Amino acid sequence: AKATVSVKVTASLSKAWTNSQSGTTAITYTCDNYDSDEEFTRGCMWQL
Amino acid sequence: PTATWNMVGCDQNGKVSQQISNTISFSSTVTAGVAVEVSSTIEKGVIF
Repeated sequence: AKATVSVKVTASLSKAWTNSQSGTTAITYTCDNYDSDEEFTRGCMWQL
Repeated sequence: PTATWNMVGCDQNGKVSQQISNTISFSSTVTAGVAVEVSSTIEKGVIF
């Protein structure tokens, strides 16, 4: 019968460099009037 | 008329506006680590 005991010591050092770029577009729509040309004070917004 | 235009949004009933954004970023990480492993094994082991 054989028997062993192991002791290991590790030490690490890394360095990461990240660079990134993004672009975003944002369109905003508001409900201001009905087709009749009166001011919008309630109702629904629709998308084609 | 020479130029050609792309449509970005239509609103039949009010305002349209846009915002265009660009981001550039640089990042870096430094990691330092240390590990201790203490293993052992029992193996028995005669005829066959």
